[PDB]
Amino acid sequence: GEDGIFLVLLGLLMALVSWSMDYVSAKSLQAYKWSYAQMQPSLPLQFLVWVTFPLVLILFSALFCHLISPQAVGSGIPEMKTILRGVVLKEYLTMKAFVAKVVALTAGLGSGIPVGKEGPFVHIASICAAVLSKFMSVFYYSDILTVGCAVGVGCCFGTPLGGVLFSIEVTSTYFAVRNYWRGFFAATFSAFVFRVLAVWNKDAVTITALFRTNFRMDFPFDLKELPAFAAIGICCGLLGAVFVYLHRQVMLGVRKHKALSQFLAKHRLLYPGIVTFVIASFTFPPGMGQFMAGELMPREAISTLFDNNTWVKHAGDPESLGQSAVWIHPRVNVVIIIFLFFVMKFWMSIVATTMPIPCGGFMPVFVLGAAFGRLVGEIMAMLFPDGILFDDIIYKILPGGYAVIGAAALTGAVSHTVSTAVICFELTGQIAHILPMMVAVILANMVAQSLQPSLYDSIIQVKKLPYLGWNQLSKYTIFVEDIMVRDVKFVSASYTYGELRTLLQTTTVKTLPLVDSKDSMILLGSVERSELQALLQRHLCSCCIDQSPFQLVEQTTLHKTHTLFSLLGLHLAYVTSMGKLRGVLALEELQKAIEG
Amino acid sequence: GEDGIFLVLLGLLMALVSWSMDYVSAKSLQAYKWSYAQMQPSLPLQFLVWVTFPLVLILFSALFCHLISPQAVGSGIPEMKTILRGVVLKEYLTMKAFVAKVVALTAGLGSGIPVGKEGPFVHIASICAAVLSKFMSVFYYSDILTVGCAVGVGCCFGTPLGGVLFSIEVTSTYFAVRNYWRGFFAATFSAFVFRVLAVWNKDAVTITALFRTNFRMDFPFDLKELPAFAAIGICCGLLGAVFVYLHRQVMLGVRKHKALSQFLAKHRLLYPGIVTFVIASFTFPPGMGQFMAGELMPREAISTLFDNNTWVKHAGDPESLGQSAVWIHPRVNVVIIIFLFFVMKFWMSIVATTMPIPCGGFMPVFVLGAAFGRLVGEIMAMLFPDGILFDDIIYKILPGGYAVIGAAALTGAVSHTVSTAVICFELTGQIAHILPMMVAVILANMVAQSLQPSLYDSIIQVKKLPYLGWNQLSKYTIFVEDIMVRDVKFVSASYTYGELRTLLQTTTVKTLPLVDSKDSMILLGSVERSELQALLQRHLCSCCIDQSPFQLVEQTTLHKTHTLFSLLGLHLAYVTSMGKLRGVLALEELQKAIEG
Repeated sequence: GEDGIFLVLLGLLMALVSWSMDYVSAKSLQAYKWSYAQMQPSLPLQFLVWVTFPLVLILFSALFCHLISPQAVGSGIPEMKTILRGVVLKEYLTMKAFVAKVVALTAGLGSGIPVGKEGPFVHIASICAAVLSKFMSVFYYSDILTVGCAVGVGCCFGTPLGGVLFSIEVTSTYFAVRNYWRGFFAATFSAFVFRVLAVWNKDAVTITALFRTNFRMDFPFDLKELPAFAAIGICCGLLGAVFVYLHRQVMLGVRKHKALSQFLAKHRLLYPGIVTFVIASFTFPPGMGQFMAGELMPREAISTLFDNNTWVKHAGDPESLGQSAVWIHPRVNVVIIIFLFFVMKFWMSIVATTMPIPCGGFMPVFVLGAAFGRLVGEIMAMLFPDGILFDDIIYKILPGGYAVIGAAALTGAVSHTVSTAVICFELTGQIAHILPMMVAVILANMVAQSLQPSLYDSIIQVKKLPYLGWNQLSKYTIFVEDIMVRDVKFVSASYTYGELRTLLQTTTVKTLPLVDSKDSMILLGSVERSELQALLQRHLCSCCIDQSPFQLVEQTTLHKTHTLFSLLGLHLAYVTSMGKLRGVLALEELQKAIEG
Repeated sequence: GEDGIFLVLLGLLMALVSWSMDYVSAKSLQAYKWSYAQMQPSLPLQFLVWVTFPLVLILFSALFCHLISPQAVGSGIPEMKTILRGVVLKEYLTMKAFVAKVVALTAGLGSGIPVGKEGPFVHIASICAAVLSKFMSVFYYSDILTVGCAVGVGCCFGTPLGGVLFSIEVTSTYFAVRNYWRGFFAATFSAFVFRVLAVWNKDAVTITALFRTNFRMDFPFDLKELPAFAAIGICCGLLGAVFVYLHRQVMLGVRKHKALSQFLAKHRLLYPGIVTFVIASFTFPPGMGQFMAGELMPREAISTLFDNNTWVKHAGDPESLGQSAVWIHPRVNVVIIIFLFFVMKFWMSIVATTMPIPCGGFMPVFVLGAAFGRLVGEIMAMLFPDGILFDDIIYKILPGGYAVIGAAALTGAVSHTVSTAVICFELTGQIAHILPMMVAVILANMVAQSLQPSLYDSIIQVKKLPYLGWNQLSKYTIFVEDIMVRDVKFVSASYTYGELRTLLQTTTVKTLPLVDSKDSMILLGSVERSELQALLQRHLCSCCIDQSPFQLVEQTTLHKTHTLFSLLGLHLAYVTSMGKLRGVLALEELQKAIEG
């Protein structure tokens, strides 16, 4: 209701901020291409500007990463999926950090270097959600965490139901549908605002999602090349494994050597920019875009890449098409230019996400999948150059569907989900090839499930955050008798002023275990420290007893122990026998155990 | 993996059965229209056949409802959502019943009378799921229930993600995403099989969902009639309330009078058919389709209803269009013919679902919403007959989007969900007007949430099944001390043969509470009866002790009590103090309490 109005103000602010970032991004970027062209074409000096623009943007981004952000380097979703798995970091929910990240993401988004977008944007959206939740509704915790994740991604791209499905469908175990309904309303009106502000101010036409891909939708598929999609299962799954292996091969390479650590404490800013420099050394278009078309910044790159005609036959014409004119070298076959383009993007994208940046994990993967798709579509167009006939309708084949299905497939492979296909077609604007793209997506997903772990789980693995569960453990003999902590704090009401002051001076935690007597040992409840503080001071100048909801039977199986703490989403365990409290089991202590 | 292969065999069988039912349905239906036409047009005798065909189909359906089905009358989803809420009915999971329902549903689907499809089909799909789960995987319970619901609806219409979202998003509280992944793979390959079998055998073209609705997708909306959608919020919500009130007005009318009860035991078959007769008395086309076009069986009715041109201007032509030629009376304005058509469908649809039939709750609602949509689209076309201009593109307006958004809206209003819009556009084949249809859907959903309860919740309310929870109860003083049952069964190991035989002869339940001694009263575990039976007989001719997972603190708040039994999905409670077992709280006993 009016918590929906709370949420709609949230989406209103985020859409104003997104309009700001891509507005200034597009203006700066076209100003780059504008001044770059319009000074003069001299191959030493255009080389000079071709070096000096990415490095100055990376200097702004890396300075803002270093100096202003004390902890927000390498930000994204896996820390907050660790937060909803339990590890709360309220200091990492600092208001000062939000503005400290986002414009650097603008530097990342306004850059022609491949960055992600969504991940840390989801993170700061949930940050802003939590802070305005502190500010509004005075003007339930992991509920707010989960809804913040949902509102963040569905409010990112105006794609509501893929946002909320991507928030729930992996980054949880169970989920309450009330919050589904709430955050879905938030995501839908937030989706609404993103396009209409583009119409009240400076205009897109009416209602593209972003990418109207005008296909014929008349005899679309057909049913003869579908087993070729089987290849786009298996091969894609093949390549999918390679990223995680090499990501591990670089994350260890992040932290293997003491030399660069010493030099990082000595001088941190130099290393990213220079290797930015050297990948810029492979980007200059009359230098190297003669064979790759590297002067394709990714948004218009994928828009020209979803061109619904065969480029081998349009290699037959010198026609000024749209931006796809960049896809012609006059001597080299374009399968080769796509081949080298993708492989250089392969080793460029991992180094791009390597350096210390808040990185979303989706768009360069989308470009790479779409690249592989139009690759195989153009070569199957080469394999059957004819295409087909039918009854007063000559229908020859077309490669655009291959591009959009691969751009679904590979990010499904990275992300271990199904929501990539929904956001894929929800941004595509047509949903023709939906069942073949879903089958190939699930083929690659189960190959990935077979071979390699998740992206973000490997990320928190290298960052070493303790899982936060672990499941499917059939122990021979494992019992929590060697495990429980026998440290118990205790307060009595018949303790008077001095005893209760001593208990204040000995204890630190927010709420406290109550038993009757330490000899009886039986757990009774939990009490706030500060209420006792209140009673002492404001009597010197209403005794309510709340109940303990849980108890650990001391031979609980490790499957069910994991399951109980998972589905409660709770921290601690008071372990009794016969009611008499015997031990304390902590969440992190269970993780340190269940490491094996 | 291979449980996916288990599931893919499930979807394979269901798609063969669906092809069978709509194949024979379409052949019988066109054979009806064929012989009906081709005998002769004499207005007494075509009246004779116009009576005698629906009544003979209803005789087959009602005889199969009465004689063969002992319990499957009035079947659907709310009994199985009551099952996953707890009320297990294994006898209602009888194999003999599955074939006992489905062909009658064929009689329902092959009928020109409005029936639903999905509900009891989901029910029998989960029936077949459970029985083959008994048969396969020798060749975890509510997991199988939930996945059976998901596989059933996503395997119904080839619309996987709307199926699994409609299975989870209301008909649960929490849900495990592993089963999401499993059933989603099942639903997607099941979706795949439904269309390709139509291509290996007798053909649709390639890959319609069902309904390719060829819109221009070029300046689609625009942004001027969108506040008219506000009306399609509020008015739709208005009408939404009316169904539940009148549904209650007829379900009480189902069971208010002893006269028809006596006559039902006397002779049950006569009543439905005759009122079928009298609604047939309003259907005969040169009788009454002169003003309504009642000779529109619903599938082709909605296909002709999504015609992308203005029928008021095409009231200007005598053109042989497609089936929309039926939309012309030569003297009466077509807004009037749509007006009377809808209102007669209003009082026809409730009587259609009234009589004792396994009824899905979606398609006649879809027709009615689509009717109201093309109504308001044609009258706004009448309000602005001009439509608009733009830069070398004359774009006049079109009513088809209004039809598809209302066919989303009203079934969202009935079903209290958001999944109606996904299955709406997933069968529509284009997703142009997606954000306006989602906003209007959520507008009507919150109006419905404000005013009237759910459909199926009102259904089980009238059928009086005990909820199975109830939430948001802030008690003054309610405590389970007046509540717990002090009947305890007990077995000891040091009981020998005669004592354990007496315990067999006194007890009946599947597993049993173990304490140490009845004087100690402390609950220890639970033991199978039959294992004791085994020990007695196969020693006459390995003692393992399993643990009790739960204990009820005797002052537990009613919110949290409801919450604990809800999220466990479990039946009983052993209520102890100091470990010593004191009482037993049952699920149905809690429901009998929480009635207030």
